[PDB]
Amino acid sequence: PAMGYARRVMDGIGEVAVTGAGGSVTGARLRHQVRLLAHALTEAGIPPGRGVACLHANTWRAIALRLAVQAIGCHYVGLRPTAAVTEQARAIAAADSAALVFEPSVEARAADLLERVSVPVVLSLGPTSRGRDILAPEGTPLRYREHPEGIAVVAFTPKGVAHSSTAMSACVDAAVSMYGRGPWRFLIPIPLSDLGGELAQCTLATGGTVVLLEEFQPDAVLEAIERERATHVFLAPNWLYQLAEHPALPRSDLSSLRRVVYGGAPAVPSRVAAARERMGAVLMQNYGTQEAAFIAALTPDDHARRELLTAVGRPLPHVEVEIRDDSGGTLPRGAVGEVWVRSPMTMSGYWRDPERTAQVLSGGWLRTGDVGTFDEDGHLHLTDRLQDIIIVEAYNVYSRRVEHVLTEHPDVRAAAVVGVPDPDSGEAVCAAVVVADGADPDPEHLRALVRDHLGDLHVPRRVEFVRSIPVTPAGAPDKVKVRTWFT
Ligand SMILES: Nc1ncnc2c1ncn2[C@@H]1O[C@H](COP(=O)(O)O)[C@@H](O)[C@H]1O
Ligand SMILES: CC(=O)c1nc(C(=O)O)cc2c1[nH]c1ccccc12
Repeated sequence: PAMGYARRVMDGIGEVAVTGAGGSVTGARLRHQVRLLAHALTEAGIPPGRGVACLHANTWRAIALRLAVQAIGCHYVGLRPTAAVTEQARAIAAADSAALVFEPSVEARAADLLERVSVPVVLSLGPTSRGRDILAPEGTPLRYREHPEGIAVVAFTPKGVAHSSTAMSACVDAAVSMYGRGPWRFLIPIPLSDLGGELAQCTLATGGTVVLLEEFQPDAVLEAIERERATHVFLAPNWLYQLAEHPALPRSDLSSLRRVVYGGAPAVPSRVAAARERMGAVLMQNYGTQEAAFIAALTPDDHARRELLTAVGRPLPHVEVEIRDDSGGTLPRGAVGEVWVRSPMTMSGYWRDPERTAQVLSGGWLRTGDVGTFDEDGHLHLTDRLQDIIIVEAYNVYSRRVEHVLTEHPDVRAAAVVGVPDPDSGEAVCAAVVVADGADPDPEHLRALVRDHLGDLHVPRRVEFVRSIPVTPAGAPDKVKVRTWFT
């Protein structure tokens, strides 16, 4: 039964559920808020099959809102803060949203959205101009309903990834396997609209406490870990580096930390290495996709082998991984090919688009869109996203391999390598490179470094020094923006 997930989370909630800016929130108080928000969403006439789009910041009420939406047998649709109004609006429509719930603090964006798409019901967590306040019940208990098709979440890329309640329950099990037994004091500075939100549920479910920050500032995270004696934190890779390289870090007390988790985007091995030294044996990397959820983790002990700094780790329990050719046949250990995944955590499919779902799923296996290989010890190494491979006359140049080499140089902090088409080379390799502090390395040294380590075909023809590598909304390297610089 689909309602089993929301109950699992609800059943877990301990003494203190959330801490943040304004102090603490007891389990009691959080439970209450779920019941309340649940009743209110039910009353507003939102039916089970349909989606509840949610626009909010990282607030404790937003944790309750998700859980309520899911308990009343609807699918949660977290509108990403960094997404454009046009992308967000497409999401509300395509997810079959019966409602837009929003926080007063983002009424501007709510208004903007409503001028672009129409939604039966419009509610808000507090008094607002453009919507009906929901925070306005007896000894009323939480009254669950079942989603017709068992969907807990729909989350967008522009496809809507539909995740089952079963899958989200499996993620709790995964979380425990990666992060330890509870309770956790888990610091979440990433948006609750996506993975942050699932981490919060995993945290509650295991009887721990969520610690919220609105955005990421290195000092803030450092104070928070010490003040709240946090055990866990999830950072984007860039944030890891900022935190590890911060001057206060050795002055600070982070003895509470059992896990500093990072992932979501490819990591810079040398910068990771540095973090593993500066922070303790607490570093853990996580690899997932929107479609696959969790796939693999690299443990703190894995981080103490330099060989493994180019890896994502061993697959998690119940996660089967296969490396495959263009044909579709299984390759041996050490071979490079497409990463395919079978697991309990994989998507059900792309919402109301089986055309696209079918080019991605095949026999229970999910094509992640990544390319990689396994080592002697069974750690997966990603050589590239499929889009990002550079082909030259029947040879694959994996852009991430070139970046690793470039970035090993002491004067290079970051690198994005792309192809542009060339009649005489097939594609010509190009590198945007971010230089250290106030260094001035020699393009030719970098070219040479690449040539010594990989070979002639890998050596970037052009090398542009840039102040930073542009990111996507999601915070991944925008290698399409970079491709354009060199055309
Ligand atoms: N730990 C990691 N190392 C390398 N790439 C990663 C990691 N975690 C996530 N990713 C990338 O994020 C991609 C998908 O992100 P998304 O488009 O948001 O699903 C994956 O296909 C990976 O290439
Ligand atoms: C494990 C991880 O870092 C991760 N990454 C992504 C990504 O999009 O890059 C997505 C997910 C990740 N973990 C998840 C768990 C449940 C659902 C989705 C995800």
